[PDB]
Amino acid sequence: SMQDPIADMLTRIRNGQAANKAAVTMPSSKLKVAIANVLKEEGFIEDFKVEGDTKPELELTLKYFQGKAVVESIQRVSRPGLRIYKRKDELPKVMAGLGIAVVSTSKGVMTDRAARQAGLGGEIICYVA
Amino acid sequence: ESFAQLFEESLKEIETRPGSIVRGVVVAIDKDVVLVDAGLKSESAIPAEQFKNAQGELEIQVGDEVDVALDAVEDGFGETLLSREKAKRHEAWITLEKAYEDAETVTGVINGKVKGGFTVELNGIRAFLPGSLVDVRPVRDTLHLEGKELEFKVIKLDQKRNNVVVSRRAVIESEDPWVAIAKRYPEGTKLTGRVTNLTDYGCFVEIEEGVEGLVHVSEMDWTNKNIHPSKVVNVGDVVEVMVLDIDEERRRISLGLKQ
Amino acid sequence: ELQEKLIAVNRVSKTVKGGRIFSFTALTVVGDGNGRVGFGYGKAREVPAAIQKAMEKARRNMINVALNNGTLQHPVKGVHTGSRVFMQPASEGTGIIAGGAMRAVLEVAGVHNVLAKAYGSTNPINVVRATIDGLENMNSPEMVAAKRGKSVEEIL
Amino acid sequence: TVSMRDMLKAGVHFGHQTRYWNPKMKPFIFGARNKVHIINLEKTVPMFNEALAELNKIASRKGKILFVGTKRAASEAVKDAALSCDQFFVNHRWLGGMLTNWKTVRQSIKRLKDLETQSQDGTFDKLTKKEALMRTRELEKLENSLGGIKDMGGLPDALFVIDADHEHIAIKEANNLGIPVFAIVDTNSDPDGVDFVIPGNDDAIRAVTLYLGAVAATVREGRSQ
Amino acid sequence: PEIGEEVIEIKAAARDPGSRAKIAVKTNDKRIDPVGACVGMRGARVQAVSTELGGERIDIVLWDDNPAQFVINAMAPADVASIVVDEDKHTMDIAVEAGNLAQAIGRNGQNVRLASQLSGWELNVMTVDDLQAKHQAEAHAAIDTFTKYLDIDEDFATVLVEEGFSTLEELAYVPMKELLEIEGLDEPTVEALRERAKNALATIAQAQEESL
RNA sequence: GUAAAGCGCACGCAGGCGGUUUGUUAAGUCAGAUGUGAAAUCCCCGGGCUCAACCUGGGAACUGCAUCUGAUACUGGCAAG
RNA sequence: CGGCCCCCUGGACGAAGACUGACGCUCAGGUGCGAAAGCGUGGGGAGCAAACAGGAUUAGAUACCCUGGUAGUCCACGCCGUAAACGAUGUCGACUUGGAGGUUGUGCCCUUGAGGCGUGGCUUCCGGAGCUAACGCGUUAAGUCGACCGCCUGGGGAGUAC
Repeated sequence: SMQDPIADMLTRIRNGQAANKAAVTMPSSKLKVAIANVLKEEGFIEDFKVEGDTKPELELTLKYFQGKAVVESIQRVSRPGLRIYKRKDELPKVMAGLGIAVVSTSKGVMTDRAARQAGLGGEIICYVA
Repeated sequence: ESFAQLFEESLKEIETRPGSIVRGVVVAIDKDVVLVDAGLKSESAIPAEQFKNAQGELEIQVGDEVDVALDAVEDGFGETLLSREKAKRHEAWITLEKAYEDAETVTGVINGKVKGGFTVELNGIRAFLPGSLVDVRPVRDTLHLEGKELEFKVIKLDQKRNNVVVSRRAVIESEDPWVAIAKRYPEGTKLTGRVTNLTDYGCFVEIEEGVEGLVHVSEMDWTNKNIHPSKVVNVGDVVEVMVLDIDEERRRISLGLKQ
Repeated sequence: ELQEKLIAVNRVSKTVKGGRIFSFTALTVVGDGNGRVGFGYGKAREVPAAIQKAMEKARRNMINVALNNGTLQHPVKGVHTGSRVFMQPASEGTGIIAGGAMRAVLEVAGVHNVLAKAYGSTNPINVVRATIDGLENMNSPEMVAAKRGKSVEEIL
Repeated sequence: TVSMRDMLKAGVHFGHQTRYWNPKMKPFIFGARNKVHIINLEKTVPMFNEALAELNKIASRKGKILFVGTKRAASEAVKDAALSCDQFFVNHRWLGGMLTNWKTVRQSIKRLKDLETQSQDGTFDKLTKKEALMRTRELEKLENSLGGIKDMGGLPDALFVIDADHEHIAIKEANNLGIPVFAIVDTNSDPDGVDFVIPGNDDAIRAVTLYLGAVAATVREGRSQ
Repeated sequence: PEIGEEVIEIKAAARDPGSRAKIAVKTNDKRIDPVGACVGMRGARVQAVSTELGGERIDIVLWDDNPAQFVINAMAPADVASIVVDEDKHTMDIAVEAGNLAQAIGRNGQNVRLASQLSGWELNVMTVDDLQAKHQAEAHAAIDTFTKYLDIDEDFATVLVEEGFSTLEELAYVPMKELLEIEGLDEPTVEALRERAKNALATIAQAQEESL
């Protein structure tokens, strides 16, 4: 059964990048939306677009720089089987700071740097590079 | 723009599948291959033997136009099925024209009954007939000057199997294959059938309304085993064959050619 | 200007009607002390000829690597067939902490400071290939900025 | 430079069947007509123009062009095109490693040249018959193989090709060496190795001729420049 | 032997046998390195030519692309920074610093001729400051010529020539939309002022008629 | 899959995991504080034995536990969809 | 699991709608089904055939071959609980280029004809990216991921002893 929506998102994105798909669509969720927004802010994607009322569909638009994809790597870290929660000091650095780590915090979902700046940790969703 | 889309549907509108629209201009001749271009993906490897008329020499130079045939695409590279078959549609139209006035008038010269019925030839092709049609009455053209010139007056046609019998004389006078498969049966009714593919044990001449014949390898000639059918007859040619044997059950009519 | 290191040389056999024909394989690697690196794997009946071939092959099909000053830009993994390799940027003075063929390629590359372990197979040929792969895929800050449509200070 | 109507007339828009296509060509395909792929001329034209411009630029800097077609239908035409702009060509079977293994083939060229000289300039006749027949045969072989590229000297600076799938060896060689590739690529073909792809009917003769003629004209222009 | 087997593109050889022999060479980008092959192991082959016909200062330059890169390469072995251009006789105006000019110029009658044939034409070794000195000696002159072009009032002409790049000498063939951004552009009049300059050119041709 | 290693196949309790929206809670989670976490040991900056080991001042650390005050994105609970 | 018929009976798929409203996935123990051989009791017994007997072959022939031939194979009700019980590939879900078929639905289309254009289910082969020690797998993954379980830790001794 479908158990982890976010991870499914990330896999879809990965597969689109692999296959040189322009855009990747999937059912929408708020957490998914926020993640997409974070990615866009962090520039791994061009734009995201949710559409629909009863069952809305998130549609991300993937990014390709000099042929190859932008999202070099994208992994979940927290997962239903095994959750990961980090305190602000302990927060990670993806690719020695070049990549990002999406982290959900009390004040919303943000990149690891942003969280560090804020002064708070939380659940580590995914690494992106 | 939609320029191109409109053109695509235009060019759809100005071509059809069969060999109907005389469009291919002969753009290279060499012996033994003619080639055309009828607005298809590729040029046709035409034989010279589709295009010599009734005495054995060529008739069309560069720029000349005959339609070919279609509905089969790319055996690996190329485009067509041959154009004389197109001529068969014109012959069918001429034969149908009879219906209008109940009399199609051509020359028809029938010397001898291949399969009971005299063979009647229209300009290039020669078709085979059922017995009665050669003569309106018991006149029997065997006493007429050999290969005589009258006309063809249609007595009988099979309407799915191209067997057409016509009346040479007497100007004044004017599932489906397998249930009743007893027409060409009795022992030895000879037929005019185009061969389709030679499978190195066979030739597969099969013309008479969705049947299959095999003149396989043993007769074919008067040598038995060293023969290799491709050397000895043809590809795609109408020949002498007769039944010799019918299964109506396991649909194996085993024709012959040594006759 | 280019420096060249023959990593390994190995005798390989071919059985024939008479007996065993022996030959020699030479695995070399060359580099200019900067980003640029290239390995070559030559073969000949005699050793010196085989190493000569290895040098020739290495000299062509070289590959560039984006070095932050003496070390790498971030931890990087690279694999090839059995040899799976981890290598990690390190502070000036630490030197090349790496084993075997891997070491050699790093030195010619002109990296001076790395912490580096070869997991899995340590078959010199495969492991050097894996190293090269890890070095190639490694991208720089400017490169990622360009990829992502940002400035370097935005990425830090 | 080359108009769309002319290309349509030639039969560029036609492309291979629908069981023989390549999904990397899906962008370049427009539709499928009578179970035959149609190439999108709208997308073909601009890129063809581009490719022409690049070829011209190459010519301007005194670049060496190699014209490859071994389809044996358009071998004559590719040779003619090469000669019109006095460039080089391979109209018969491409020798495996002609470019990568140039140095060996360079000897081959030299032997051919020597044989030609013997034939023509020496005027020495008086050769043992069988030996003379053998030398003649060798000459014919080498002319067939390396006739166009004999005056080439070194390695071309660009590579025009009539079919990618058919000449993939040449393409691969060009990629290994890094020579720019200008390929006519039908729907069945693989355009990944190609730098300046050209979606067009490699098979049809008139289309091939058209492709060649425009290429030759732009080479001549660049030379004039 | 690479050069012999068409691997080292060698165009011209602007060298002065008996003194210095600097020459640039190009190559098909394929990990060849032209100068490197010409030099060898610690100038192995370089020493051969060095003591070949006689003690010569042979030099090799890594040809980049076109003639623009040939200019700097012709100034080697030294330190070029910039250069000017023109039409038929572009006259590569070498732009270096006094400190580096000592080696760049080397000898009054030696590197000034050896590097002159390098591009095939001729070079004019100058100084960084010299460039600027001559650079300004050009801005004032499309203005420094008694202003024989458009002409209207002078108080507006000063404010117009302040923002005006390369004065107005034949500037109508340039962008005729960036001067409208200037504070003060109602009906096409400045676009007309440039037309006046064009008329001034015709007037100059009429002056040629007055003299021819 | 072939190197050791997918139960012969199913159903299914306990257990593990759980679509989507809103509200609420605040258990998990995070932040801050307080209490404690003996001294010695380890580490940092110092000092004293001629140096060192050794001795030694101050810090940091002791990743934890308990409480109180917040945060509520996520996980959980409860209520409605 | 294979001749037809009838009776009782489980599942699958498609077509539209209508409803319920997360009721789901996986599963240690547990429970059930589980080829062939084998066991028990009672029936049956044509053919075949472990065992057995004779004839050959052979150095020997407790085999292969030949002639016979009993358990068994067949039925009923119990037990046994294992097989290279194999796709040597756990189950469920999602995503990622293609081609050629088979089978079984179903929508439209002049079925003008065996057809034309789609859209579902199951299924055979080839092959791309990717993966793989390679062989190969390749939208039915051995690719990219998530949930749960089972299992492995050098060869023998041993899947044996207690």
